[PDB]
Amino acid sequence: QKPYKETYGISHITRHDMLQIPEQQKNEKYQVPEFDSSTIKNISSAKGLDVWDSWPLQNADGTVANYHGYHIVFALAGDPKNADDTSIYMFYQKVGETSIDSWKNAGRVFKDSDKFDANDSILKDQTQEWAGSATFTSDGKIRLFYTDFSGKHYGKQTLTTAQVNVSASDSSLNINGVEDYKSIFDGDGKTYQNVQQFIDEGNYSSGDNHTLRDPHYVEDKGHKYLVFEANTGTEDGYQGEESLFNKAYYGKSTSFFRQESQKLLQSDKKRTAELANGALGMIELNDDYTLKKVMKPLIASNTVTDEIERANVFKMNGKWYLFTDSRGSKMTIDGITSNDIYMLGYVSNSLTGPYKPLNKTGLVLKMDLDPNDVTFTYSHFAVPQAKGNNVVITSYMTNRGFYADKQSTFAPSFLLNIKGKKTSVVKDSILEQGQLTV
Ligand SMILES: [Ca+2]
Repeated sequence: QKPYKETYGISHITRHDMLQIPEQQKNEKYQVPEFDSSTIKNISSAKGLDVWDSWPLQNADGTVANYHGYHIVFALAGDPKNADDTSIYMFYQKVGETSIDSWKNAGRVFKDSDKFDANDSILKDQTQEWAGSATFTSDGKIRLFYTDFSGKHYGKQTLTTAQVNVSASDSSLNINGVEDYKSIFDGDGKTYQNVQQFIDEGNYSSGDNHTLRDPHYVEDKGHKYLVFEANTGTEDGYQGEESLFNKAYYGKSTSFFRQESQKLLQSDKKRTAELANGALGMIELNDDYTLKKVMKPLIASNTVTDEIERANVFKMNGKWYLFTDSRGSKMTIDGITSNDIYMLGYVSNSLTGPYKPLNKTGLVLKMDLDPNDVTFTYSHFAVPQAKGNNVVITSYMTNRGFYADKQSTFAPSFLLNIKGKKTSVVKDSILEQGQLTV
């Protein structure tokens, strides 16, 4: 098995960069704040739902949109005891308020019938609704993007869109229904793994982790795009035993490649590394939001992990920043443990690449999963702001231990300072639960 070097023209999360993280993450500038349990309330208008991954309605540039005098937050919600109830709800608050009680609930985006009424064959097998993005179009529409999950068909994941038709009521917002409800993309095998490859390899029993979800909408130069979590296909850098010999996945030096590769090949994470081919992918959309072009991934994570979630990208102060959430338990880097959860981050002069790691390693946030902690935040997401050097970091917060009258809720947002290729958690920047702008 001969060593080689092949980048496929895309950026890579290398083992050398990741191996720096266990020592770097000890610094407070990279650590998600800790929120005392006494400061936290349920989203009252959720009426007892557990509210998880959320994303705001954004203008094309990523900033928060103003719809009819309201901010809009879509969120996955349901109950921890029944995953197939997991569904997208549309919350909203009138611009200018930050209190958590100001968040109103317009209910589920979709009726159970909507997937059946839609001229779409993949929507028929949907069993859960997973995360995505939403944009306030020039026509004044609410254009939603999310993940079609099919528990029936081997966990297929499909990038899906729909326009959410909404009325205003002087008092409130109300969902009238959806249209242009359709599938967009589900992998092509050669650039992005698809469920067929997953099935052909032995579905779940292979240990592989097939992802294709969390589309994030972004425009640039009158082009519409979706950046999303995925896995590499056969013609980028695909998974397999051979992938551990591509030097591009290691970085640094050929000296380092030999040292790391041999140790990896004897590590008990060897197999996990061979199957690890996570990717932040990209496709161009036509003006009707249908597939126009499958573009090469913005970055891949071969041998490092199979799962880089919640792709996020936006232009800010002249540079493009790219973020993804990732679990330490699913990584194969020595020093990175199951107690650690991350937001990684990269920067580029153009939306389409090439991307270099922020803070020299890609580390932006590390959230600790110790037990003696009562609360935990998850699914961190950077929300760009109109002016300034700070982005708002939203997340959802859960509590250690069960309470019949406490659910997953909006975490207190905080600020992340972004300057050039360096980021820093702003100390004393705690906002209200779910606050989007500062
Ligand atoms: Ca894989």
